[PDB]
Amino acid sequence: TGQEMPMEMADLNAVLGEVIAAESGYEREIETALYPGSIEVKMHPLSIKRAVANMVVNAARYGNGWIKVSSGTEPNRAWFQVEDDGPGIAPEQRKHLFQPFVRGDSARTISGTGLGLAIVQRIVDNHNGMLELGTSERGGLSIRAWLPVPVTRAQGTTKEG
Ligand SMILES: Nc1ncnc2c1ncn2[C@@H]1O[C@H](COP(=O)(O)OP(=O)(O)NP(=O)(O)O)[C@@H](O)[C@H]1O
Repeated sequence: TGQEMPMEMADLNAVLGEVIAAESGYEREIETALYPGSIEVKMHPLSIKRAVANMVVNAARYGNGWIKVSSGTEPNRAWFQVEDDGPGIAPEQRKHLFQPFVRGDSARTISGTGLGLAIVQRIVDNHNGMLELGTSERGGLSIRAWLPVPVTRAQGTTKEG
């Protein structure tokens, strides 16, 4: 009990630093490398917090060679990416990785009734930024999540001549 306003203005380096101190308790070889300055995106520190955790849970339990949590940003668009060692995505699964949008006139559902815990997807989906997956030779997988910032005022230096 105590108010509950979600999706608001939050720093991406501030939310990741919270999940870092939480996921860094015993061998969670998490290499932190956030934008050394100050990010700023209106997001939900909750959903995002869970989005970074469930991401390392796959490299910590099965994986155990190296985990990496980094965050960057740009003018009118900040984002954060992760990296972990392991086998990487499969050759066939790369095509069926919880991809949204379908194309067909029939689904042919045989079974699979229960709950729908698609965490992570609704996260970047509730922000409206981006979500992509990459892998270097199925050896160095890295996640690319984006979070667009609300209108701002950043021009930079520009001489007239
Ligand atoms: N670090 C990763 N991040 C995102 N996708 C990954 C990663 N490593 C592998 N993948 C691919 O996505 C799947 C792993 O994460 P995820 O998509 O959550 O699993 P899932 O098979 O869809 N559900 P489950 O594995 O039962 O928890 C694998 O089947 C790979 O094809």
